[PDB]
Amino acid sequence: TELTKCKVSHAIKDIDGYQGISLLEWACVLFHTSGYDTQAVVNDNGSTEYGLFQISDRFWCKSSEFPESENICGISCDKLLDDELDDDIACAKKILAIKGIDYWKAYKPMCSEKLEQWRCEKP
Amino acid sequence: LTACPEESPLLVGPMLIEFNIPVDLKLVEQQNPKVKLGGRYTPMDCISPHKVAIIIPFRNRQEHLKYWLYYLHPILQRQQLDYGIYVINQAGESMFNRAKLLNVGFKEALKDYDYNCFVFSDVDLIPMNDHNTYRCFSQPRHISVAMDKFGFSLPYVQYFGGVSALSKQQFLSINGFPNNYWGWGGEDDDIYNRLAFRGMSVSRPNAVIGKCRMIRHSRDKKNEPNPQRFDRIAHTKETMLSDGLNSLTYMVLEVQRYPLYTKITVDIGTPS
Ligand SMILES: CC(=O)N[C@H]1[C@@H](OP(=O)(O)OP(=O)(O)OC[C@H]2O[C@@H](n3ccc(=O)[nH]c3=O)[C@H](O)[C@@H]2O)O[C@H](CO)[C@H](O)[C@@H]1O
Ligand SMILES: [Ca+2]
Ligand SMILES: [Mn+2]
Repeated sequence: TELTKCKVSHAIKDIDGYQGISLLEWACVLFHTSGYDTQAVVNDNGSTEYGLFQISDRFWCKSSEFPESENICGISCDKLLDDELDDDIACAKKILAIKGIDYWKAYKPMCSEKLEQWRCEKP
Repeated sequence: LTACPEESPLLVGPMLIEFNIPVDLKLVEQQNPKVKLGGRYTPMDCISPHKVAIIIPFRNRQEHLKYWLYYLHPILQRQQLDYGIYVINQAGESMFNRAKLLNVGFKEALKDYDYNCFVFSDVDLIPMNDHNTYRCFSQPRHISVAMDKFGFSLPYVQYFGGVSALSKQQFLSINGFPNNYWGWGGEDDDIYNRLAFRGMSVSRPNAVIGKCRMIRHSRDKKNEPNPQRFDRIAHTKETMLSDGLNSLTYMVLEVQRYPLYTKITVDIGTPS
């Protein structure tokens, strides 16, 4: 499902400020990462990224194409392709705690300035 | 005869854009008798100061083109532009390269006429209001600002994708567009970064005037998200100097002049 900036901002409050990343930064990162599509599936190079956060099956979630994966998040990648974001967020938090915001390649180039436009004013 | 008015007295404002009823290019040509072979049109009524070459990156989008042609020729004539249509078709089945095809368009269009303005447009975007002029302005112009695909709102202030217009000088000033972006995404952000580095800002009509519809479609194989796009976008400042019009190389395989447009098929290489 393709969500709106505000739908996303409202669903990821538990991640707000986590590891120093604000909601405006995430709204910005998620747009470039998945276009806010909860069902986005992108292959990288022998690996696949899933959902809103584009969590990869290389180390984070277990896929069927790569069952031996470390599955650090302890979750089936298919669980990252639905509209229930609590497990996507929990896995993202592990990525942030372990690897850091740099996992998301769009952060630096696309989300270093002009952050105010990413704010959601809808209550 | 004299210069065309600053604003065309032919504009109708908003328009209904639909992709239901099938298109008959023969019908379209019939309804646009003034357009000459190759898709060229010059106002008879007055003299237009906007000599516009419209460049469309293309590969296997014939159905989309019909709609594009069906809606744009009437709009463009109403806008009183001295224009030409160019479909730059990528030969082969390697990764699609939108920006590179746009550079080719610029080079090739200049062989036909003394163009001073270039509109780069995706084959599937149709403007919903003829006040959104397809010509160039004092600053790089972003035309598709409110796309129905993004819910009629610009996705971010730095977004330059879809339809844009740069005068010959603006384009020259940034060494044109990048040739190294293979596959989907990022090339528009790279172009945005070049304009800014050269001290330009982006001009846009407001979001009501700038409403556009994008024909609905699935992603194309051979144009999957480019994994290196974000890293490439971070270095534009250094790469724009060496990757652009000044390093463009390609081979022309065929030039087709149709009554409604010129289709140039090119071999642009592969991911280097
Ligand atoms: C309106 C909009 O959102 N536009 C941008 C968006 O388009 P899109 O995500 O819509 O991607 P797209 O598939 O329409 O690609 C852009 C354009 O390339 C042409 N094409 C592409 C593939 C193919 O097999 N054949 C073909 O002709 C065609 O003119 C098409 O409209 O993202 C692209 C990312 O790289 C470009 O920045 C587009 O300007
Ligand atoms: Ca989920
Ligand atoms: Mn499109």
